[PDB]
Amino acid sequence: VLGLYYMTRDCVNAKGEGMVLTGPKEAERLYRSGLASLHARVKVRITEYE
Amino acid sequence: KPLVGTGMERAVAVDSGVTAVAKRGGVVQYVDASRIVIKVNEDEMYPGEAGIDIYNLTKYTRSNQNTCINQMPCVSLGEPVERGDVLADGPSTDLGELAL
Amino acid sequence: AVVWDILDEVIREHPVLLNRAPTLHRLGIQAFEPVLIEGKAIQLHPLVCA
Amino acid sequence: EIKELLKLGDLPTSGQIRLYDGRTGEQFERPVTVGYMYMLKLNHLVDDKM
Amino acid sequence: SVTEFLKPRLVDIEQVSSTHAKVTLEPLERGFGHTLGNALRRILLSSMPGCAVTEVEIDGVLHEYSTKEGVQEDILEILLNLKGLAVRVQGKDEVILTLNKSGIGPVTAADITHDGDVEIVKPQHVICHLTDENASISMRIKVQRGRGYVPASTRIHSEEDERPIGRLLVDACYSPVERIAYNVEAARVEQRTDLDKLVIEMETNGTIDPEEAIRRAATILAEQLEAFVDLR
Amino acid sequence: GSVTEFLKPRLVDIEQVSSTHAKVTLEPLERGFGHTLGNALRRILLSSMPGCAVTEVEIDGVLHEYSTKEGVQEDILEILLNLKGLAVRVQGKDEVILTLNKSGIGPVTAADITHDGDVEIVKPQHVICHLTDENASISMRIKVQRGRGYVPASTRIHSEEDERPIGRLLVDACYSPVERIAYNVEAARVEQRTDLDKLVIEMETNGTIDPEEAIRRAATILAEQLEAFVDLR
Repeated sequence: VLGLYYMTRDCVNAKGEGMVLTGPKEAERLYRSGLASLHARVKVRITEYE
Repeated sequence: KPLVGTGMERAVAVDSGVTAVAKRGGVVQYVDASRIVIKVNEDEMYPGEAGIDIYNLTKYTRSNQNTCINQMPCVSLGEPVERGDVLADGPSTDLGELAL
Repeated sequence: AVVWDILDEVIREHPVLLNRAPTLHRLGIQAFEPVLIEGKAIQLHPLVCA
Repeated sequence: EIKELLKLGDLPTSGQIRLYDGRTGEQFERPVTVGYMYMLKLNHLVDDKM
Repeated sequence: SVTEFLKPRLVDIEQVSSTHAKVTLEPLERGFGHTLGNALRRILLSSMPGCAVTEVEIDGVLHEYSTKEGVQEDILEILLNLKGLAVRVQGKDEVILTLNKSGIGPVTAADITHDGDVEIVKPQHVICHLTDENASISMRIKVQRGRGYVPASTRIHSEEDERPIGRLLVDACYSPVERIAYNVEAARVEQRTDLDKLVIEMETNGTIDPEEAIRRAATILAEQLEAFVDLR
Repeated sequence: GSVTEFLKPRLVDIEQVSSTHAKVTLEPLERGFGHTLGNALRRILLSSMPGCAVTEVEIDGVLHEYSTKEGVQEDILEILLNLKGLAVRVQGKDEVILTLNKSGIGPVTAADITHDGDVEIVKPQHVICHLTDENASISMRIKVQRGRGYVPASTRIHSEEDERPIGRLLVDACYSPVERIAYNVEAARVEQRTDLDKLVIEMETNGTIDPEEAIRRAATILAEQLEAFVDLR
């Protein structure tokens, strides 16, 4: 629970914020490259099914 | 030793019978892993007495709970010794301080 | 050394019932498909600890 | 007084220092409490009960 | 001996797609699995050379938040579509591409004006959708080769205000790899009950086969370490 | 340009401050790689650096590590523990036998050991035990092995060697020669070119290994392991 909550939390100022990213794959690339902090608020493209 | 203590360790070790306490002060005459020999002071001897005391250290014996009871000499040669000074560290004890 | 290989063979799908004393509810006994670890302690999946 | 003792020894006053992960190598995002604790061993030996 | 070490075997290459694969191996000594996995992750993600589209210019747009008629997709959306174009360049270091369409329907990546030194690997990608043939969209994309991923902040500078009006910059991930994830499993060989089996799940774009990807990464690291080995 | 080429660092600097403490410099390392090599080298050094340890003790009259010998202020088990602390450098032969004998009252050191020329003690004045009686004398025979990692006597007895004599004492083996590794990287100024970094490694050892040779051996094992990946089908 601690990990999930810390993972989903946002911070108003963070490294790499504002950038638009194609998909969660590149989000993984960005964070694992240390180029954007976990709490950065960005705009990303997602897909959902029903 | 515990870095953070409460100051009771000295007293608890002293009163507890685990440690060997020299009944008379003096200068240590002989040190060995098994036995310790102490020479009492000039003002401490009983009138007409040998002036030498001997202790035997429990080396390795079974405890009541099947643990180990051992004792270690903790004084150097020619070391002055006062009365009540700890002369043989027991288990879980360091220089007369409790160390669990 | 052959004995260990046979042992891996036999436990391949053989589940074991696992209980914690005292059983308070029917979820107190569960079956798992085992794997072998070194040491002398049963490793448990974290979730079912609740 | 504990803060004064810490500052005498040149340790950071906050008592929380940065750490590095052994396998990954990047810093943990938040500083982590590192200190010295007195730990005991208890008679409940696992190799006796197993 | 102490110099001797356990040599893993290439047990399998479980391929799922032309760009998706899993590679696993064993045995590995304590910690070697994690060491190799971390090294490979860093090398592939941040140091594998590749080509990507970085600079764009669309006729009639002032900035990233400008607008253009006819197309439902906005400037940020069209540029993030251009983000994923899989392109590889044969020999040429630095190349310029251009496209210009008018048509009710999809602007597909296959429509790009072909050049001999430029190969689009996933042409059926749809750049955008256009609502009316009365509207035209003309853009010029710019392809460079290099290493690592670069965001826009590392290129946005007051010293770089010389960029002409109506120019867009794209966060370009030159690295052909999309995903690297390694997990370790406790395996045994002989009576050694503790040993590491490594599984790498990996994903690329169309340009590079995953086997080649991992191969190249290993090659680069080995070359980077060659002289420190006193052996042959 | 020159994107398709990669620079190769060198062991530019080596300095010894303590016999058990050194720092070396790798230069030039380009961006990103510094952490990769730092982590790799640190882990390999902590894991697999070869060492020499002590896995045999024979003392006159001692039947087991729990007994006691007169004239010694220390019990046998603590003698063994101090022996674990002993460090030995041997280069010409994989296993060796040392000898210790002394009759004088006072501390004994590793400097007092009877040794051949191929056996070297890094820390000669390190204490082994203390003797307290004139007529008594210590007499020890020690066996040193070459090995990797840590191997407890519990795993050692799995050999099940026959006819093991009573007057033999088994002691836990720890071979690793490095105590600590720290790595720090930062931008360098070489060929006036930016985006290079200098990597500095610091390590405390027990003084039995040349830092340069140790790092080269670590590189060797890492490259050998990579040789599987480079060959993937």
